[PDB]
Amino acid sequence: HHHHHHARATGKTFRSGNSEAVRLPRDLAFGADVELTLIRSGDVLTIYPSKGSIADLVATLNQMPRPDSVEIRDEDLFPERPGL
Amino acid sequence: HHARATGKTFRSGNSEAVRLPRDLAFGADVELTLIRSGDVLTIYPSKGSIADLVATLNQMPRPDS
Amino acid sequence: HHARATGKTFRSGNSEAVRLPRDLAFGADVELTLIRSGDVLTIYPSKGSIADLVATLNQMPRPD
Amino acid sequence: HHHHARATGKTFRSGNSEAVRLPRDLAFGADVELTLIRSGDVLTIYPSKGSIADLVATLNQMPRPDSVEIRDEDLFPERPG
Amino acid sequence: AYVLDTNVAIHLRDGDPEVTTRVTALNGAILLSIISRVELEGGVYREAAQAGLRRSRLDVMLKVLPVLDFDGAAADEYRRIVESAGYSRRKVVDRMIAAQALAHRATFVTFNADDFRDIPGLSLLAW
Amino acid sequence: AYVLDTNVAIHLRDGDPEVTTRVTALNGAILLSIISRVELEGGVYREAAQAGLRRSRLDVMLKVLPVLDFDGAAADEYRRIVESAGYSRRKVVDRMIAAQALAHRATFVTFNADDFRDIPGLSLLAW
Amino acid sequence: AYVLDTNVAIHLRDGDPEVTTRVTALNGAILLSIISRVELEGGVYREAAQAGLRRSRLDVMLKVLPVLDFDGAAADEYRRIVESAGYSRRKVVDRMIAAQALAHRATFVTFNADDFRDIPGLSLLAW
Amino acid sequence: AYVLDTNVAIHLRDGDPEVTTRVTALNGAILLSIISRVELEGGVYREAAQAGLRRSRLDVMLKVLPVLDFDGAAADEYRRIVESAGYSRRKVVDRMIAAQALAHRATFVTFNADDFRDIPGLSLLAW
DNA sequence: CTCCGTCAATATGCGTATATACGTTCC
DNA sequence: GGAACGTATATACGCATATTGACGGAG
Repeated sequence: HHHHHHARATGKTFRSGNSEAVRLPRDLAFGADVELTLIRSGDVLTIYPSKGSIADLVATLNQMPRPDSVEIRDEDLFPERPGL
Repeated sequence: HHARATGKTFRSGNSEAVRLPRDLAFGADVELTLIRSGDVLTIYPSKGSIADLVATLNQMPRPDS
Repeated sequence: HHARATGKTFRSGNSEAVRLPRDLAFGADVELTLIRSGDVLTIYPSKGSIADLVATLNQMPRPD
Repeated sequence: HHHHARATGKTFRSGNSEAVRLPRDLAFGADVELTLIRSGDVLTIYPSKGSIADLVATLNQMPRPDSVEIRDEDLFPERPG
Repeated sequence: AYVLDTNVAIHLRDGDPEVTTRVTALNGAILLSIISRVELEGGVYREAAQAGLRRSRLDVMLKVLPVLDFDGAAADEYRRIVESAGYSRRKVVDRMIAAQALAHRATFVTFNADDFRDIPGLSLLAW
Repeated sequence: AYVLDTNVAIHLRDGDPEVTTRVTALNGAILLSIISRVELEGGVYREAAQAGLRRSRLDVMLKVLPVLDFDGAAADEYRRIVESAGYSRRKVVDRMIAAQALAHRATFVTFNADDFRDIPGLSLLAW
Repeated sequence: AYVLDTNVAIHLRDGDPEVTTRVTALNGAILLSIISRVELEGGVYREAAQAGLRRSRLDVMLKVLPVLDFDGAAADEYRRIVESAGYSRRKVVDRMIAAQALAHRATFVTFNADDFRDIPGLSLLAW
Repeated sequence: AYVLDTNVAIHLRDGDPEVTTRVTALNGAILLSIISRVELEGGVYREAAQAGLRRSRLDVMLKVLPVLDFDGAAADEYRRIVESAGYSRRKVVDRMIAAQALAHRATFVTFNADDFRDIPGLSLLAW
């Protein structure tokens, strides 16, 4: 996907049905059926593919610090109740 | 205009397009710049170029330090 | 069928009603029991009385 | 009002949504924000409660820390220029 | 709305006269945690003998007592309990059950109220 | 779809490398039992010097891995388990978890497969 | 509308009776500055004990009090502050919060109002 | 995109050729954090001389560069920095800015990269 | 006679599908 | 012619969210 890492376009929005929309030329487009995350802060709208895969999770995990050890799971969680 | 959303690309006849929810939308008569780096798309209302910004800063004195 | 939602009361023709979003909706032909205790409404498909449960239990044998 | 009340009914359609009708002795009143939570068989509905009520709910029901933090000051650094 | 402890429910399926009268006196919905149902479900097969009679008694209890599922909302309540009161391995199960009562704004009915007085916001009814 | 055992999920949260290498290799959905969420949430705060780091490592997981609510199907499956294997107070938590893998017809991923060999019909992946 | 000084919000988070009792008398909207939220998030983890509380207490506050984003209007208000009272490095945080109070036409609630007497047009409530 | 550290922004406002020549050669979006704008706004009045010159030059910069407002998503990232790296009074401000780069998946551009190597997932450009 | 529970209809906001065709510019 | 592709109007469905009018029983 995409010959170049960077690509730029200008233009205005257009209405599609009842929402607003931006067209993406080919060298700006994500794929087909690609789930997006959008965030708007002041002047800037950022749009990028959502990461929901285990590859993504694991990659997010591995870039964080590790706790010093791994937890010994507690067992025997259930108490005796008087009566069956 | 400080909100997040999820969405999906769709086909709007021969060109791709992305919907912008109400709280994320820009006007209808504002010109935007759209820059893709990698697979991150960055949109904002169009202003001067960076080169013209430096050109303007250059016609004024620089602070003494 | 495990979700939360927020909503407002509204008027539907001389009686108050509350919408049930699709994830929280019941059937269309489902009899519901509604019990208010303070401001906490509890709604569930109708089940049958507490006495009939106690009645039914004492008419069965207990174990031990 | 009475503290307890009970009714039976089925659901109806009120637009494009499901709804349930509250009789007089179950209704919350007009323009009251609600929290709805469903967990299998049971839908519980109750008023959202977000004034303060914060101070009550649960803040004073919850343990408090030993001491109150001393706010750290001087966060903005000297930057050259 | 009321949520019965597992122990209170065990007395109700045992037709215990002391509990059964106090249950019928209660005005309000009478709810049952699915954690409690799992405990009840195991007690049916604790002994070889009169299972099926224990099963017959539990079935009529399920036909009358609506069951709260254990879902994300209740697991949020559980996390909030561990944050205020600290983690307690022995009280995990009972804290799951109370978490549901919290999630549905229901008074928790128990023979053992002292074990729950560290759960902020829990309405208790000690028997 | 896979359901991760709680120990597998604790190891993922705590960054054990053997678990993280193998998890990525799995196709299709990876899910957690909500019983596992409860166990995972209590561990967060057990050791105060690591709370923050575990709070955020677990939070990252729950943003990606769907958590299965514990419903009547899982409860029916739990009853099916005890009926076949016998009641065991010790094994309730693990059988509840397994009961959800069953209810969703998911494969159950665990190192401790010998603990789940008495559960009839479970699809197991022994690590 | 009311915007709380960060110290008020720290004392609210940490259960100070002098501030919890005084806040309940406040009519109208009680608001937090996003900046105040940052200071509160940082505090949650400074003592590792107490971290689980504080985390829990701050969360409950953030479920109820709207947090105000710091935007172009707030920055214009800070510019106006600094033009009228001069620059001051150690007052930048407090002046960002007041700027948002100014921008939203809210009364600033503080028990250090002498720190804020140099901000023009700021409606103050001095505890 | 690129978020400029305040120091880079300061050199840009001041037209430091080694910085203006590098900024022109980036081919992605160049973004200024509203925090940096608050620092620059106070810097207009740091000294008495050349305040109007610093005012003027900051104006033509803010007329061209889009500004990231500091909002809930950024505070969310800030909290996660604190959770993974530990609290630090000294690094709060730089971390709010870096938090905005995380939120918009922007590369952070700095003379001080070593100071930001404890922020997970931050991508850096060291000048 | 009026409450007020049960029928109803119907509208709008808005995200989300989908279509058709009138363009250029470059084989 | 005709791909390819940027541009411009449609007509729709889902679903929360409004609001309003009529029939009929029980206080």
